[PDB]
Amino acid sequence: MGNDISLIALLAFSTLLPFIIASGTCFVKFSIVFVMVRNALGLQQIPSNMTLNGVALLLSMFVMWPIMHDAYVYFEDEDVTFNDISSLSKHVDEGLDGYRDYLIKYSDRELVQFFENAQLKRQYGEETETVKRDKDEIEKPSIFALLPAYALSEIKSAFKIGFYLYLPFVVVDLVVSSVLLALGMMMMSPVTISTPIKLVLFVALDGWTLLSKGLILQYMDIA
Amino acid sequence: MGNDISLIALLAFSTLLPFIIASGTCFVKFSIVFVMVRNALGLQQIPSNMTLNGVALLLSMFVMWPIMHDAYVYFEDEDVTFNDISSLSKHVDEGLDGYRDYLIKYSDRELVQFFENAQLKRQYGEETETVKRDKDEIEKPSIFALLPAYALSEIKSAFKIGFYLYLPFVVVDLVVSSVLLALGMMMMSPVTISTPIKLVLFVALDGWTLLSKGLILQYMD
Amino acid sequence: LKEPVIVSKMAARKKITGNFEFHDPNALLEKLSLQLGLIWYFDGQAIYIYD
Amino acid sequence: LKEPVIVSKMAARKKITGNFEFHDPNALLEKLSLQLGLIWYFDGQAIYIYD
Amino acid sequence: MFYALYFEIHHLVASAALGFARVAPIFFFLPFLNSGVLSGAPRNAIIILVALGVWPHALNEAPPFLSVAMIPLVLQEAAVGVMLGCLLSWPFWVMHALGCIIDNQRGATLSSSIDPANGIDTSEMANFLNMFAAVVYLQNGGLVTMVDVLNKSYQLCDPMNECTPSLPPLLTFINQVAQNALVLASPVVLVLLLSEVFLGLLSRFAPQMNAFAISLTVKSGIAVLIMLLYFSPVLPDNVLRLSFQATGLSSWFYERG
Amino acid sequence: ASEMRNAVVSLRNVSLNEFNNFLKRSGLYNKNYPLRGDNRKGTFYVSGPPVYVDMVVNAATMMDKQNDGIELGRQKIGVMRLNNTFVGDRTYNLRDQKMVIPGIATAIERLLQGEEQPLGNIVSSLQEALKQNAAAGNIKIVAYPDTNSLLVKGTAEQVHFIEMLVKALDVAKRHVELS
Amino acid sequence: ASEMRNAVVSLRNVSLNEFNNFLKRSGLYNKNYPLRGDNRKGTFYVSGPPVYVDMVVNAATMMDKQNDGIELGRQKIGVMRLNNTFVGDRTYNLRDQKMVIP
Amino acid sequence: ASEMRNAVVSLRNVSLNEFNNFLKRSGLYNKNYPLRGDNRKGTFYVSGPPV
Amino acid sequence: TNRIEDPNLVTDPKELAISQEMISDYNLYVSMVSTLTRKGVGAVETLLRS
Amino acid sequence: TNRIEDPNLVTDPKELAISQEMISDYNLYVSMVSTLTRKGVGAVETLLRS
Amino acid sequence: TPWSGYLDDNLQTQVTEALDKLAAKPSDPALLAAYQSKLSEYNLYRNAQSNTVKVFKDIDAAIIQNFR
Ligand SMILES: CCCCCCCCCCCC[N+](C)(C)[O-]
Repeated sequence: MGNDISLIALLAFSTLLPFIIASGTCFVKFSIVFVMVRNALGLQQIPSNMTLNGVALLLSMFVMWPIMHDAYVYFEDEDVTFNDISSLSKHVDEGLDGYRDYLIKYSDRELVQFFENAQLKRQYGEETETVKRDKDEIEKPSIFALLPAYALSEIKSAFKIGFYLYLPFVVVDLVVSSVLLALGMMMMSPVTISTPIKLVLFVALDGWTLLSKGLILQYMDIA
Repeated sequence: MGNDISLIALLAFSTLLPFIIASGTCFVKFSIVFVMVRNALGLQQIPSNMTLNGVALLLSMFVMWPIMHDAYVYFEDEDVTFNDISSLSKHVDEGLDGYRDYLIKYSDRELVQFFENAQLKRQYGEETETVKRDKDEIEKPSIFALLPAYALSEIKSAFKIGFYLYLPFVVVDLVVSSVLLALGMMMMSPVTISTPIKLVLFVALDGWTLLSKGLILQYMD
Repeated sequence: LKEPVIVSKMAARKKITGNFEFHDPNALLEKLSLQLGLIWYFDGQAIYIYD
Repeated sequence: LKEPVIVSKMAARKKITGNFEFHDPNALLEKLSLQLGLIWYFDGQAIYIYD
Repeated sequence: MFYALYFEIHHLVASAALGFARVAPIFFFLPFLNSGVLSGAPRNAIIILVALGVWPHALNEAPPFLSVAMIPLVLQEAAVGVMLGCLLSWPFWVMHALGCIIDNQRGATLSSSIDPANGIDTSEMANFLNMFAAVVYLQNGGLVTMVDVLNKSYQLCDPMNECTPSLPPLLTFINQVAQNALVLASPVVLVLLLSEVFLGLLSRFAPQMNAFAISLTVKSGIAVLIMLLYFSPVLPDNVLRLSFQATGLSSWFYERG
Repeated sequence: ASEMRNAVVSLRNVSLNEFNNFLKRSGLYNKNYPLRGDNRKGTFYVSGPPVYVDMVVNAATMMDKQNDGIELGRQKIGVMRLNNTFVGDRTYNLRDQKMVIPGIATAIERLLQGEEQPLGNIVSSLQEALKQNAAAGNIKIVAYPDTNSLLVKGTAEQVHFIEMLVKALDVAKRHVELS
Repeated sequence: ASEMRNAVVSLRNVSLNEFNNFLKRSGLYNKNYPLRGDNRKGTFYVSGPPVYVDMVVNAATMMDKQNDGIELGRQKIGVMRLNNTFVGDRTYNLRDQKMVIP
Repeated sequence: ASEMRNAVVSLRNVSLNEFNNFLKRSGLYNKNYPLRGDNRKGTFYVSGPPV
Repeated sequence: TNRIEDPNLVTDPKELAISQEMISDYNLYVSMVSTLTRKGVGAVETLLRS
Repeated sequence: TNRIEDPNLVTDPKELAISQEMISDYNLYVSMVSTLTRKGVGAVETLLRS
Repeated sequence: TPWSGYLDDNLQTQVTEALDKLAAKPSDPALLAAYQSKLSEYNLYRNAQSNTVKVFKDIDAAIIQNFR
């Protein structure tokens, strides 16, 4: 039997699941960094997009699955009682704070505050904002305010990281070119020589392993 | 009908019939080979799936019809044959051997053995001796164990057949790409040139004749 | 014992090792039933053993 | 005890270590019951133990 | 008891449904099972039959999971299935990488091959070697080892014990896949490099000679010629040395419950 | 050998010793797979090759239905003379009462009237048991004064019992003189 | 051995002895798997190989049903001469009252 | 040979000896597959080619 | 319940009204799980292609 | 549910006529909430897969 | 209709006869008393029969209509 509205909420949630994952989860970062590094090594389709997306997906679950499981453990709790729509709303909102905290940790306060204003202030006849003292609103930015502010910060972080990975390969390209000129062995295109070198060097140093650890250690302790 | 449960069982069977055809008949194989051919020629939407499945179902009819007819006359047969529960259950079981013989004749012996042992270890316990019937008369295995072995066996052999058909077109493609690089026209997409050569090659072979002949001769001497 | 023996699926998991002398199988059967945690019965035709 | 003994799963989760002497086992049993927080019963054929 | 057969059929379909979550992702990765080949009404009928062929418990007794939140469970099983799909895919992705390296070295950047089902870029050599490896794998009977490692995955780690893939080795996985491909491709790259520098050194005596345009004419012939000698070991060098095997399940997964 | 079939068969109008004769005359009998059971009773076990078993079970069921149509409760008419008394009822008109004395027929008939169990005995094999089952209420007695005799209709057993009772009843009376 | 079958049977018209004699005449009896119960009663326990058990159960059931066609409450007739009184009812025509003695 | 059919037939109003004469008069009788039974009774077994 | 109490209670209107609840609810539960697994697998395939 | 368990409600035409309405209104309400929810998520899905 | 392969009118004549006897002498109390009984039994027989034949038709129809 159960409740017919909680059934609707379950089925609805399970249809939106892949878009939430694709837009409000560390998958956003992991899937970007790998593809950037792959382009920088200069040989597309090695590794496959299947390999990369598969790994990125698996790693995202270590970070996110405990939070969802904690939320369901919060709701399956036979000792609660309610009296009114308000008392129920509060308890359901309280259930989501575990996720809310994660979004607050990894996103910008001022962009969040901007959208928090923009949901309302088309309504407002006034300029004063102090009118609520911060301690409530700083804790309770809405989730629709948090989501895009989180995604826009994740992308920027991804670019920051990939930038520093490009530099050494650039250096290697300059070295190769300068050597071909110093030898006067001019009429050979350097890419044919330097792409093997980039590949062998990065694999011989296990760049992918160090990269995977360096990404996860922002979100977990492996031990 | 002379009996009501005999009617209920017939309506249930007639309600599950299509999945039995989709998973325990050569249709599973013909359907794959034609899609492989379409992939090989590098086409996307033509011929349509409805046309290829049409011919695949027609060809499957010539192969399956004799045992469906045999089962039909066996169950219509008006001569007195059973009296009591043990005789009825044996009469029904005996009526299915015409089709067990089919599944067994084309299923891979190794897969049949795997799915049989893994059921024994569910029912009687994993400590029961692993049979290793390496020289074997497989003792009328259960149809729930026998059916997935057939399905994976037909998938295997259909893929195998499909592999062979690529090799000429693979040659065509690598040749064209080499002559274009020999001229330095690095910016030319080969597919534009290589598609018609594939089409005329297949037409000169008369592929569909050879292929539809052999696919049927594999099922009858 | 001079009787067929039937052992349940859940008893068959347990393992034993050693030398045993069958001077009095009835006594040995009782001792090992209490040591290993089994129950058993005898309809007059066969012996049945359970966890 | 001279009686087969049957233990609930919720009691099976608990672990114990040490060196024990089984003499006047009924007394030993009823003492451990209170220390470990078990309850037990005896119908005349076997002993049952629960959390 | 009258309704017992009715309930016994419902226990069966609940078990099959929870098995589909773990078997279908494998059918997504492998090159002879994906929907570029097996599609329409057969697809579900076959997946379900396999899942019932490997489920570990007697089908006629009540499923143990009725007391548990369904979503965390379904996601857990799907993640496990994705990990198994990768490990079973492992011999094919190496040959695909090899083919991509060769087709890149010989020029051929604008390759023609097509593949929409997996959504991955493909070249003529990559497609060829990826097919060839699959047929020799099937012909060696590996299809039995695939269902073996499926059944073992249920015996060694159970849905109800919260079985989980080990993290440390997963962090190595991509680099092992890259390494095996480079180690295997290395003989063709070196000869194609030496052939180009030889023409470069030759050009010193005739500076109007377009050594680059000459090398484009040569390199595809050299690449096929050389790959044709070291071709026959490609049978054993994949059929065993790269195939996953059921003993490996001990290290890649553990039970967390 | 794995194809061996077996069955238990039961009959209502025929005996195993009958059905054997049928098989023998037919030339279908086979001493390797004979019928096993009790000749006196209608229940037997049979086992053997399919064709043999099926034939046996068919034939035995259909012969049982054919014999089901034949009746065997042959009614027998017995004629019994009385040697010591008059067959009819008689009325004596005492001053005090109209008085009636019932004859043998009336007494016996009134006694057996509406009986439903078989008549067993008097004091002062399946094909047999199904004859012994005949109900007591069918016995019919008709007094025939013309020869001072009774007509009795029933089974051979019933008529016999009636004969005994008649000979237990028609004793010769003594004469008394009152002065 | 694991295939042993067993069952409980209860008959109304047939004695355990009757059934045992049937088996003995048949030559079907087997002293390793005899029927266990009360000779007087119709309720017994049987265990053994499949063919044996199934045959016993079918035979017993059919034999029991067959005997419903039988009746054994045989009625009996007795003649009892009164030595000390008249059999019939008697009416006494008292001048003021008619009295009847049954 | 594998097609031999056989059946048990029983008649209420017509004896076997009455039926054999019918087949003889018709010219349909065949001494390789004669009817097997009791000439007095009306129940018989026959086997042979389908027609 | 296997050979205890009795079978075949097709007929008493008080227990027959209790069976209706169970026979319906278990059919719904099993139907729901079938959809959830398809959704889950479909979400994984959606992400891996894209 | 209460309106049916209670014997004076389930046997008076005046009360039955009301219960009929309650049941129908319940049905329509739930069916419409379900429909609009599906249409809503279906819009999101249509746009994001485009 | 037979189940394929499965192993396994007097009252009408009696009523006709009694009618023919009665028609010859409608005033005989013994012929009247006899005919009353024969006709009553025949009536009950025909009714019970036709009700049963309908009940079986309606069960077969309900089965088909359940899967149709
Ligand atoms: C792989 C996703 C599906 C299984 C869910 C895994 C949840 C995360 C468990 C991480 C445990 C890490 N540990 C042992 C260091 O705590």
